[PDB]
Amino acid sequence: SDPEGTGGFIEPKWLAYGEIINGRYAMLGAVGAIAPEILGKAGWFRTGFIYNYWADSYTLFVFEMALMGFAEHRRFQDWAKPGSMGKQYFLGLEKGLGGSGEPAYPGGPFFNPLGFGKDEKKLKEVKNGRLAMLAILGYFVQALVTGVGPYQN
Amino acid sequence: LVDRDPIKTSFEQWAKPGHFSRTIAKGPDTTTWIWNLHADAHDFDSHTSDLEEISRKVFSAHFGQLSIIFLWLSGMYFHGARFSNYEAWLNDPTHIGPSAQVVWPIVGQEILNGDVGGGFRGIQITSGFFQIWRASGITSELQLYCTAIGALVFAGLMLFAGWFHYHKAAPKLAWFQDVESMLNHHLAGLLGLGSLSWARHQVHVSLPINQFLNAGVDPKEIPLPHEFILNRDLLAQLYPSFAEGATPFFTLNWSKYADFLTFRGGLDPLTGGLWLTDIAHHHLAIAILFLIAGHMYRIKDILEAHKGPFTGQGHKGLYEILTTSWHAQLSINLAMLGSLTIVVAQHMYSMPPYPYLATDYATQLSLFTHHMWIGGFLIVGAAAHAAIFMVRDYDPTTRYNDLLDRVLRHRDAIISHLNWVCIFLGFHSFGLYIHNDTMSALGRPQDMFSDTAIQLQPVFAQWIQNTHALAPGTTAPGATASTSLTWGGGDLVAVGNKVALLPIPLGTADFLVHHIHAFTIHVTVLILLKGVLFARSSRLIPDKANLGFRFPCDGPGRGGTCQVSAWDHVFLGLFWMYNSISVVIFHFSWKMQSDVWGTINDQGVVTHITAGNFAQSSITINGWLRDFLWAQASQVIQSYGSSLSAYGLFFLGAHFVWAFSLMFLFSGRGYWQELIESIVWAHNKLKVAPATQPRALSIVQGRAVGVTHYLLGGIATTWAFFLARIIAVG
Amino acid sequence: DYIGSSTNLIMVTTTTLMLFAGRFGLAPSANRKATAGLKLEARESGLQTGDPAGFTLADTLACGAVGHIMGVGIVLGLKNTGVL
Ligand code: CLA
Ligand code: CLA
Ligand code: CLA
Ligand code: CLA
Ligand SMILES: CC(=CC=C/C(C)=C/C=C/C=C(C)\C=C\C=C(C)\C=C\C1=C(C)CCCC1(C)C)/C=C/C1=C(C)CCCC1(C)C
Ligand SMILES: CCCCCCCCCCCCO[C@H]1O[C@H](CO)[C@@H](O[C@H]2O[C@H](CO)[C@@H](O)[C@H](O)[C@H]2O)[C@H](O)[C@H]1O
Ligand SMILES: CC1=C(C/C=C(\C)CCC[C@H](C)CCC[C@@H](C)CCCC(C)C)C(=O)c2ccccc2C1=O
Repeated sequence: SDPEGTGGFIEPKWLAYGEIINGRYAMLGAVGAIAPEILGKAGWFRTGFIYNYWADSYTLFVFEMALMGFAEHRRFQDWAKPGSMGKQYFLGLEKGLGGSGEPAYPGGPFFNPLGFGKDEKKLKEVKNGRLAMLAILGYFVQALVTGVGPYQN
Repeated sequence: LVDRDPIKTSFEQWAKPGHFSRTIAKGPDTTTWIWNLHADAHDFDSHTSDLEEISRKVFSAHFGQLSIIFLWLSGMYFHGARFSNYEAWLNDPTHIGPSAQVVWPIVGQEILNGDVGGGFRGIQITSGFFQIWRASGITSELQLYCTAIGALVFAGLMLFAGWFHYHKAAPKLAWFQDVESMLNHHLAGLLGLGSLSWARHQVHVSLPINQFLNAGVDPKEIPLPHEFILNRDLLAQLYPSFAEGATPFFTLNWSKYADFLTFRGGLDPLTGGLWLTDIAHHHLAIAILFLIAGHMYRIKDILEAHKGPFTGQGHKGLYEILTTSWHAQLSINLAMLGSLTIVVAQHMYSMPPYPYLATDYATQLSLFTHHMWIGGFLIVGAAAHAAIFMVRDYDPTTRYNDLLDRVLRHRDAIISHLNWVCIFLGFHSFGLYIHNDTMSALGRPQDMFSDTAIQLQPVFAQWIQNTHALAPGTTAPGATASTSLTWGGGDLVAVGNKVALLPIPLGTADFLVHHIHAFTIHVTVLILLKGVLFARSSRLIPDKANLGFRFPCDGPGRGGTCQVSAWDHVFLGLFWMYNSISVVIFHFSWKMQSDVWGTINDQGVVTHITAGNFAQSSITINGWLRDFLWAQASQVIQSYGSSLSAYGLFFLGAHFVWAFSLMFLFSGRGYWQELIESIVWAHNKLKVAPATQPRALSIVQGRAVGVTHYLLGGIATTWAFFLARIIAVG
Repeated sequence: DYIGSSTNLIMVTTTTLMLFAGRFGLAPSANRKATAGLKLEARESGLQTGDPAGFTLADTLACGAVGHIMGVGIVLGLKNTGVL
């Protein structure tokens, strides 16, 4: 049958909740700060420059975001379910070996039960604060007064 | 109807004779329903007896205009781009004479393609792109080629919002049937946030990229594609980076400035398109209002308020049904939209807003008559659709005893006056001219009505013109010249190719055209006014809302009982307006060339396209074909074998099509029936006719094929007559 | 900063001039026309005390109270007060 797309008060928000969640680690620059020593800038004006850069260049940029976008909509179809994903191998009874299950988090299950001593002393907050990390570099791209500078100071 | 539903087909209705009123297109065959179907295709007395949808259609079938105006423009930006002449014309204005269109040399074609400027074969333009396009804080042919697809983007998308309505399961009532906010939004931030937004991209970028164009260069020896960011350093030539100010307010010091704006009025010597140093300020000073203004509000309240004695008790309650009409809230609009277009038509020619207009003569009068036919073609409409209200829209009569029920109360009255108004005019408004003939052909000028014989004496001056070009000495601050250079007092020096605007003097031969307008504007409106007013009931027919606002004519009795109705008052009301506008046009160019347009040289001894022939000689209404129609038009009837030629070569057709309208206008109906059978007979003998009962024209369709023709005839005639006497000398 | 810092506080001289003169002028509304200088409701001198307009429209002058002379024809005389 024809593919689906249900609008209803607020899908736009579940996938819009999600869009920013992905962009909250695609925030990148300060989430993984080792990521850019100077990589936030794609490649100053002076700026910095005492290109933008040495580089990691190239082409084959569309093919990626398309081809691995050709996966985003698969963990979105495959696990509609009827399971058989582990096609195993025709012969060979020796394949008990599992790996996990369906994973979200420390894996197959949680695992290695046994825990607490020290580490010691929902979950839209695990969202809310990282747009308060996203939109922040947003103005920090253009983060300048330039002619003048910090009035504050 | 099935097919069959409700609920329980997706299977669409392709096949099974008919739809549209219920002993419908009947099984039994006919032709009339094939002009039916197209006509009244949009309507609402059928589709459903229930509002609901209709607004859910019109907010969609709307959409496909914007998208269209959007597929259009693109082929104009593209066109105004790679079919170039714009690049070539801009380094080289005063000189060129623009093109965008070109043939392909099939058959006779090519004559139509005649050297236009930056070195190429093509057909000219009287549609002032190449001049909005002055803007391009950038320049480049392939660039317009982005603004172009940027156009096709808005479209497909601003055309899939139309899928994303009606066809998608739609909104409903409340959504529009709560009106509460609508203008709040619209005027605030778009009316505002455009004009506003337009400010930001009207000094940022444009001002500078013609501040140092009004001199020389060749583009890209100027205005890069990015250059205009943070680099507030070239913005340095055209005022400070605020230096020491912080967000206006006052603890500011000017020992020598006052931001961009520094208000102008007049005309650039080198590009008299009015100054741009202003053009930001005015749009800024707009938006604010809109920005503040679109913040009313939520609605009755304000109208449910001020009443009086004779005034409007129903003022209070002036329509619940103004959230429940359309045909009403469209008719109102058209009067404004329409009447607010031809107010353009003036502020344009007496105050150009684009670089290179006036000098460009033909590329802003075309305008002033195109914009001019809309501030007219949209007004008779603005009546039609009120007649469409007055007849039907609401369910019952829930609307009662108010402003209207009032106006109607008198009705053989509001239109009782207005009538005499017209015959007072007409006698004082046309036979006035006829005097001259009858007495200048009798010939005794002592007693004509000349700008000189009947007592007026070498001055017009003392009225209000002369207190307009002189007003920068009131509460007025100032700024050299006026507001519109065409005003009485001071100044001259306007332009170094040809001319632009200067005083434009008056008296008589300006006095009385100005009056024919009155009588013309007035008897137009009489027929529409009385037409929409007497929409539904009368003492020739009271049983007279019983079908619709059309209906051919009630019937041979009562004496006549023919025209009546109001489709037809909006049929004989077009018939006039075609004059209303058609003679207003006739006015402007005979003025604007008889005086104004003309030309400088040494001692700037002015030499109008015509040494004021107007003088003593429009006053004669033959002079209007001595000096007009037979004088100019000599360029239309000489135009063969040329480049424009398509005008002279239209000017015969369409000067034919009009003289084909009368056939549709002037004739019976069972006539072309009585005829259509003689035909139908000869048909049957060979065995070649019956199926789909061939029929004559639907009494009022016949009128529909008058009028519409009489206009596309009688009009393009001049559209040709014109473009042929401003291209080439003038 | 700059003089614009003594102007950073001048955001107050308009915005607080505006918004502090705000509430009162819309407070006992549902009123429209009318007041005391017309139709029945009554007592005089004319007066005296009733806010927004009076105090803050006087404060535009007030902002020019102490920065006066210091910005003007720069410093003159030998202590205009006579005291140490
Ligand atoms: C690909 C799609 C598509 C399809 C299959 C349909 C199918 C349908 N639409 Mg529809 N519609 C569409 C896209 C589509 N629509 C879009 C994109 C819009 C908004 C732009 C609409 C807005 C719309 C409305 C308001 C209505 C429908 C209705 C309908 C139903 C009647 C259709 C009909 O016979 O009209 C025939 C008309 C056309 C095929 C042409 C459409 C006109 C526009 C969009 C383009 C033509 C303008 C063009 C420039 C012509 C003038 C210039 C000329 C000189 C060449 C039918 C189920 C009607 C309904 O629900 O039943 C009463 C209802 O009236 N549609
Ligand atoms: C904002 C407004 C606009 C809108 C949205 C409408 C909408 C409507 N009008 Mg309307 N109208 C308008 C402005 C508007 N009008 C104006 C300005 C006038 C004054 C002229 C009118 C005069 C008018 C009348 C008299 C009628 C309507 C009717 C209607 C309704 C029928 C529409 C229809 O079926 O298409 C009709 C369109 C056609 C059938 C296409 C034929 C167009 C021909 C004449 C071509 C025009 C000449 C052109 C140069 C030819 C193309 C080039 C060619 C040489 C190749 C509809 C609700 C009708 C109604 O009954 O109300 C329910 C009624 O007939 N209108
Ligand atoms: C719109 C046009 C109109 C007007 C205003 C005039 C005016 C004139 N024509 Mg004339 N004319 C016209 C159309 C007009 N004509 C036409 C169409 C033709 C050809 C058919 C002519 C052929 C023609 C000829 C051959 C002559 C004239 C002449 C004249 C002049 C003499 C008039 C006269 O003696 O009447 C007598 C005047 C009165 C009895 C005045 C009373 C009428 C007025 C006051 C009515 C006002 C209403 C009232 C004020 C309302 C207020 C209410 C009250 C309670 C206050 C006069 C200037 C003659 C001439 O030589 O002119 C130089 C010459 O005879 N005309
Ligand atoms: C069918 C009839 C017969 C014929 C052949 C004509 C012909 C004409 N009449 Mg006429 N007339 C007639 C009966 C006739 N009349 C009757 C019985 C009356 C009432 C008594 C009149 C009353 C009358 C009047 C008042 C007028 C005319 C005028 C005209 C002429 C217009 C000029 C012209 O067409 O140049 C011929 C050259 C061309 C047509 C070149 C055409 C090239 C262009 C249009 C492009 C090619 C065609 C293309 C398909 C168009 C593009 C459309 C596209 C969108 C599809 C034309 C010669 C008018 C005139 O000019 O002077 C009197 C005037 O208005 N007639
Ligand atoms: C004869 C003819 C034609 C004619 C024609 C004529 C003789 C005329 C016509 C005309 C047309 C027209 C005319 C149309 C149009 C148009 C247009 C496009 C317009 C536009 C405009 C506008 C925009 C608005 C207003 C103004 C104007 C008009 C400009 C033909 C014939 C034939 C034959 C043989 C057979 C076959 C077919 C044919 C081939 C066809
Ligand atoms: C057309 C019918 C005449 C009725 C109106 C005449 C009254 C005003 C006199 C002429 C009006 C035209 O105005 C025109 O005057 C002069 C023509 O001699 C020209 O004079 C111009 O040429 C010379 C070059 O430096 C100098 O004399 C002037 O400084 C300069 O303004 C101008 O281009 C224009 O200002
Ligand atoms: C001349 C005239 C007619 C006769 C006009 C007619 C019959 C015009 C209709 C002719 C049609 C348009 C011909 C259609 C035939 C073709 C479309 C079919 C072939 C398809 C093409 C490929 C050719 C009337 O019916 C009429 C009615 C009311 C008032 C005045 C008049 C009037 O003046």
